[PDB]
Amino acid sequence: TSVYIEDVLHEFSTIPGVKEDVVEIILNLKELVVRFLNPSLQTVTLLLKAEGPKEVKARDFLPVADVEIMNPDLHIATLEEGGRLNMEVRVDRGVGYVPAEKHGIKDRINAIPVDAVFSPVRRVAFQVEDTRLGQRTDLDKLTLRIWTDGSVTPLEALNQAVEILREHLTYFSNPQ
Amino acid sequence: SDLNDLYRRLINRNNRLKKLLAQGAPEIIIRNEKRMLQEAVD
Amino acid sequence: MEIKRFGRIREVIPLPPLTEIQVESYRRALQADVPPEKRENVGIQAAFRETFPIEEGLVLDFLEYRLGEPPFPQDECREKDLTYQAPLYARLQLIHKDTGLIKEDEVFLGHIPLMTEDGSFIINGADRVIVSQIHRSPGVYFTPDPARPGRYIASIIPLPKRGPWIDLEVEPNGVVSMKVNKRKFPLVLLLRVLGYDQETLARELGAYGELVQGLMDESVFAMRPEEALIRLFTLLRPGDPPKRDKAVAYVYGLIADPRRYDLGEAGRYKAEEKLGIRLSGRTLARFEDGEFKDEVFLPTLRYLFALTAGVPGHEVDDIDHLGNRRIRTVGELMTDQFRVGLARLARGVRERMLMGSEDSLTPAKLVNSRPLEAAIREFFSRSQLSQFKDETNPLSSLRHKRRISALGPGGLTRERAGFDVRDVHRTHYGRICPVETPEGANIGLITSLAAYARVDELGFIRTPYRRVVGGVVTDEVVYMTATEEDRYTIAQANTPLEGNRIAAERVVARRKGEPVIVSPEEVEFMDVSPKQVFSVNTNLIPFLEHDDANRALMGSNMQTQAVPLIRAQAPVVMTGLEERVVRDSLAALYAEEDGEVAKVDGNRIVVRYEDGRLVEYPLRRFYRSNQGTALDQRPRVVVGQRVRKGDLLADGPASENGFLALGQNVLVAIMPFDGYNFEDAIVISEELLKRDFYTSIHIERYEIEARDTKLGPERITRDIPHLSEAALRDLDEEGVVRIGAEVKPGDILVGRTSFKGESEPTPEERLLRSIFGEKARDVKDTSLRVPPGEGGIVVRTVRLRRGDPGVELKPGVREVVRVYVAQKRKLQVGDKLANRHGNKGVVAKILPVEDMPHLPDGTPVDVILNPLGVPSRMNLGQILETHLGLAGYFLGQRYISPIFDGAKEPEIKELLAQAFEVYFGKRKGEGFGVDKREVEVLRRAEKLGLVTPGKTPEEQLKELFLQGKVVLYDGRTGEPIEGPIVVGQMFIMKLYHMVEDKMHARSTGPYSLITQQPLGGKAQFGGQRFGEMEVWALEAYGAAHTLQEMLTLKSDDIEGRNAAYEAIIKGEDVPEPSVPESFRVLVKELQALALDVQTLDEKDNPVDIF
Amino acid sequence: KKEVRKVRIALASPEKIRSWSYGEVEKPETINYRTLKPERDGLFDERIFGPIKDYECACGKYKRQRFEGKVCERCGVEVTKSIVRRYRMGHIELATPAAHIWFVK
DNA sequence: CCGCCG
RNA sequence: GCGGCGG
Repeated sequence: TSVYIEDVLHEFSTIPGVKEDVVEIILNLKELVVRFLNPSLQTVTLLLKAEGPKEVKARDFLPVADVEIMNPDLHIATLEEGGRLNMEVRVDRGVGYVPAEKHGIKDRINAIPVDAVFSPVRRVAFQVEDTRLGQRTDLDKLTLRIWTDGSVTPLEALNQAVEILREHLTYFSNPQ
Repeated sequence: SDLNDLYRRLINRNNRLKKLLAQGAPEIIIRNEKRMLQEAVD
Repeated sequence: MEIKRFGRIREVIPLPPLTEIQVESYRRALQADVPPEKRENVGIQAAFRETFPIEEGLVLDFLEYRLGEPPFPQDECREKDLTYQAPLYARLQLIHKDTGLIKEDEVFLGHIPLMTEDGSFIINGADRVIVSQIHRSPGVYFTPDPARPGRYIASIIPLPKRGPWIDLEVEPNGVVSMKVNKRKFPLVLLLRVLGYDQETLARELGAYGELVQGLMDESVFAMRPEEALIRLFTLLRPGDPPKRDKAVAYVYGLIADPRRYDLGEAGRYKAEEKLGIRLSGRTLARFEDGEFKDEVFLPTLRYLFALTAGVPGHEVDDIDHLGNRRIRTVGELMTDQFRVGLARLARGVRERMLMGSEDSLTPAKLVNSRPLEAAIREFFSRSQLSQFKDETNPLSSLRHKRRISALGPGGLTRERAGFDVRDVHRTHYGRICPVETPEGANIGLITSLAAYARVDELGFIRTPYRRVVGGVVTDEVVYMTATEEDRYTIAQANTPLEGNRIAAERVVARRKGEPVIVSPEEVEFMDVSPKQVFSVNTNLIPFLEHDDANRALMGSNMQTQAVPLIRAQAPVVMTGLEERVVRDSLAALYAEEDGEVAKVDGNRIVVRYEDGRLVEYPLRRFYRSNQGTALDQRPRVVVGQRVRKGDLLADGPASENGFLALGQNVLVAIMPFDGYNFEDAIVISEELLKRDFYTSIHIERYEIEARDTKLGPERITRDIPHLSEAALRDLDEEGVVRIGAEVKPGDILVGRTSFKGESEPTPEERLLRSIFGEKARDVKDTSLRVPPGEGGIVVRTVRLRRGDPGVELKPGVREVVRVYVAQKRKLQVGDKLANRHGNKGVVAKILPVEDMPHLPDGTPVDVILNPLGVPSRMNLGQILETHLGLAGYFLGQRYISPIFDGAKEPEIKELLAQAFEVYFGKRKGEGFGVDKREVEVLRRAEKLGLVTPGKTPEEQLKELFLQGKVVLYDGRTGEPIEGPIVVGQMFIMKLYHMVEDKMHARSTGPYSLITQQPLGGKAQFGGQRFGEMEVWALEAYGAAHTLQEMLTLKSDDIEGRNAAYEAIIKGEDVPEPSVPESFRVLVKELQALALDVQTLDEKDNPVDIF
Repeated sequence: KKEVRKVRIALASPEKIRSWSYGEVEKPETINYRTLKPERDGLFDERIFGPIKDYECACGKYKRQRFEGKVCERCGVEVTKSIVRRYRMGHIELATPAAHIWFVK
């Protein structure tokens, strides 16, 4: 949801000894898929800082005991020499899509808000095939295949969705 | 608004004429002023 | 990703240096890179020698012109509003009739602008372009008579403009007419004046034309020779001295009027060939020996008698034939004004030759830089020809760097006469793109030049053709002059060839703009490539061959308004020039020689060539384009890499991987939605915004100046008379605003302070200041605030204090402050995008991936183009690109299809077939078959005639995919959409049309002081005009008050608008407008003058407006 | 006498000229620098045209809206705002007659 | 025609 | 004032 580099004031800047631009970077961070474990983890702030000749990968974030990064080899940046890169990336648990202009997170007066990509699924598809059991041939065999980044599991999702559905069904209770 | 400058002109000459009438009235002067005068009004 | 290209017409020679037109022009213009020794003496040097030997006896001669030390460097010129000019002097030496030749070895007389490596100039801080020009090539031609369908008239056109414009008409009822400046005189008269006697004349001239009887017409004036010279003077319309004032005759001799264009080719070309044959001197120029020689006048009439008579050749001149129109390269345009300056200078130096004391005059006395600077200066900064470089994106710049205009000096062509010129003429073939012209008024008048089209020695746009003797085609090419193209029979390049030999008996060719089927033995020349027929800009549309020319234009022009998207993607399907555009345009940075990479900073790339050298290439980080677009160079090379000569080191503003990219390739379904894609609406998937697919960075350059009033210098400090500290935060630096700060509408960008209500302190504001705090700073708050609309993030700041390093600070101007503000442009509802074929449209609704059209396999589409916009407009090309684009998705491969030679319908189905094994092949293995949904749409497909009844769903779907259509489930209902729908990867772009420029919403604000109007200009906006067109609109409606309201309550009735405002504040009913201040003001305006304008009652009586 | 139905253009009787007139401008005195206030019998004098201020008079005897149509006892100043100010006209008495260029050229 | 930028 | 550009 938000990031902050030490010598950068605006998102449209450039950091010495670093190929990628601030925007090429924050772009790559939204591709970062982290995974919390308990509600007590609403807003985590990962910290990372490496120098010199190296390739920053999402694995270089200093571990946070309760949350895990299933996105390890994601390329974050490349550093020539004297490439001083230190940054703090704010991460949250949310739902749906949210424009960096909608939330406007301000941990530090010089940090830049990023766009929210909460949906933990990339693609869903359902198929209806011919019958397996029964006394009639006109029947449905629904099998749906789901795809997740890693945060939660195909099943986890399915269930939550199933719940949300049910949850709404009940709203047909009190008339007026 | 510019019109005043012209308004001042007319006022001036019209006035200068009132005086140029009471002081003494040398013909050539009376007309040379009426002239300017007529031109101002325009 | 594999890159396959389907071209079968062997492209024989690589495209030329696209900016060559401008580049070389200036080179040959100011031959300033090589010693005074090298031959090329046109332009500068030529214009120099033209007017340098000054013979007032006074003798000042030219030696060498040298120049070269650029005051400052490129960017500095931009950062400081400096015009990037080189310094130019030249050795001159003045001789005397007495003993003595003082040579003042240097007089710097001017500062001429320079030419960037890209081809642009930097006049005052900004980059501009000198657009090329066209006109009737100063020569001689013969055009049919105006109304009289009978005979034709002769024209003799010489420029510059001051020189005469001669015509030769023949009206048998009494005269042979020669006109100069609108007056007619006996053609003979002048003839005699030259020596041509009735006898010799008529006999060699009147061999076959009785018309001659019209010349031997003088049995009275034709018997007096030199006296006719005097007789012709009488002819001049004004009373002057009979003798020597032959100046007017002197004028048509050898100097000023006729043209001093290069002896041999400039005019002489239109001589030798078109008429007569030899040119003594440069023009009908000769005042030598007292007697004159005009080897020109007689033949012009010699061809008149030929034309009107037999068939000496069919002399009828088609005006537009490029063989009679020249293009004015910058060099020529600039060199033009230069000699105009040379002349203006030589004007005063002759004056100072008589004012002369003695031998003591040389540099100073003879030379004054005044004329030449104002001259040149005027061109580059005042001429209606050099303008603001359209740099929406590189391509844009490049076109604007190469188009031709008709309007200009005015002598060439005007506005109200054009129906004839506007047409793409026969000759424009491979010389003027027939598609590059702009829509609306000014069409066909201003157009960009062709692919291979290159300007020759004297302007006629030459084009390349291939020689072919017998049934054999060469690899030898020749750039023909429009005229010379007609002599031969050229054939198309689509003509089948087995290698170096023609292929069919009946092969296409075009004689003289006429389509003719010719034989292998008759083909003398063949086209180089289809490309040459259009422009660069045009040459970018994928399947142009299937697109109506009319829409194709929209398509070409559109690309020029493309905007630099952060993530730049080259077209899934390209023409084959993308690489070059970026190349020849200078967006990307290439590697000079072979070698290895040293440093790959995000600011500079340092490489080590294998030749013992190591250079540092700084990357323009994030510069503000002329149009306000991001211009960064992102290195695409890693530390220590062996680079090939001419390899992309970094990508340009819109070029990635060395390819031109402007917008992105999105998956698109081509069908109708509720209505969100009604007329020309386009639907977009939230999913796009998510991966920052369409995002442009933008910059606005706000500026403020600390003026020097006689009331007290305006200071720029953190101090603001109105006491607020919360708004002073962002403005940390005393006076300036902090970089990285978030400026919103109404915030202070820069602070400034000037003196009170003009001259005197207010006697009413001296009592208010004294009550609460007499010691209140008498200075006022005049600060550069964030203009309503928006700002964003401050990213660069420029201040120019006292001790100016090398900047030209205007007078009165104490110091200047510039503030660059940026922001991110994410695609939103009001934004407008478009494809290379001409389908333009705005975003109607941003749909949640959730319920938008998805394919069997989870993959949703990105955009839905309404099908209905394809039939009326004729641009199949897009539907094609889409098909190929569909293979590209599942085949993961980009293709390159040439203009007329590109991919073909069979081959695409071939790759599509391959694509079915990827899309559906993984489907079979992954373990699942066909949906009951897929079956259902297949039923409606077979009953539709799309599939061949009787085959397996497998087979079926394949045949259905091949057509370019797949199945698609709603997404909202998950129910299929009865009937296959075509989908694919289509290359579409976002245009320089943010809605940022689209919503001035006004409530209340500023009024003009002299005239009562809600003009804007500050934190407040202007209210739209109502015009009478729009009043009538209201009138018809019978919208009385709605109209009354417009005229008074909303505008002029100061007091009225007041009552209204108040009323509305009270939730009351607006007051009744009594008299418009316009009514009352009229009464008075009419009282002020005689007329007693009196308003009346029912019964003719008084009434008071006042 | 309610609705304005007809408008008339007629020549101006000198008597009527003085009729619409309130005072006569007698001196080219626009505004003296020291005091933003107009000079005397100048172009911007307030008696000839009216009150330079909003609903108060020259010296301050009557300053509100309760006595709106009453003229002050010591100096003639009846007022509403600064706009009933821009509705009155003044005249200049010309020595020897001049003519309307409009009626002659 | 109406509109907007430099 | 002049160039450009949207419909």
